[PDB]
Amino acid sequence: HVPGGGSVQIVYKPVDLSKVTSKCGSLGNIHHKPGGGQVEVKSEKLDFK
Amino acid sequence: MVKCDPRHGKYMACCLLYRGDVVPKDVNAAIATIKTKRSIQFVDWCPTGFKVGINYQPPTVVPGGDLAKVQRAVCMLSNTTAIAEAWARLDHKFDLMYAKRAFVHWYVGEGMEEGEFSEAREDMAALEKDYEEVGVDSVEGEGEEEGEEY
Repeated sequence: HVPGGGSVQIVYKPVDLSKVTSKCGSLGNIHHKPGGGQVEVKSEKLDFK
Repeated sequence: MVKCDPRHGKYMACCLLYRGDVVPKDVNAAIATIKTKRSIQFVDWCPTGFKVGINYQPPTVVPGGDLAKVQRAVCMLSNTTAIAEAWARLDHKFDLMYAKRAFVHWYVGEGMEEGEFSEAREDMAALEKDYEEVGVDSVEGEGEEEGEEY
C-alpha cells in the first residue's frame, strides 16, 4: 500500500460586481431650459388718428 | 459618531436639532459662517442644505450618569457620500471571506439560499455606485472646455 492520503480540494471562488444595474434620474440630462418671455406686448404709442 | 471622516464626501444634507436656551439669530449667524466656512462642502445640487428644529427643553440630569448639565445642546443628523467608506468595507470584507465561502454553511442550514446572499451583495454593489452617482458635481463644460489632466 502507499499511505500519505489521496487528495483534497480547497473551497475558493473568483469575484465580480456582476455589471449591476439601478435607476438614475440625474443621468438623463445635460442641458438647462431656455428663459421665459421678457418682452412687453400691451404697450401703445397713443396716436390721435 | 460614525468613524468615517466627513471631509471625504460632500453633504447632501444636514438636520440640526437644537435644545434649550437658544436665540434664533445666533443659529442664523452660525449657519451663515458654516455655509461659507470652506471645510464644510455641500453637493452641487443642494444649495439649501439645512433643516433646523429649536426646542425649548434642554437635556436632563441622570443619577450616577455620564453626561453633565448644559444650558443648551445640539443633535445633528447628516447625509453625505462619506458613508460609502462602509460600502467599500463590506465590498472589501465579503471579497475576503465569502470568496472562500467560510461560515456559509451555518446560513444554509438556517433557511437562506446561497442565491439570496449573492443578490444582496449585488444590491450593495449597486448602492455604492448609487452613492457615487449622487455625490458628484453636475455635468459642465462637456464637449466645450479644454482639457485639465495630462
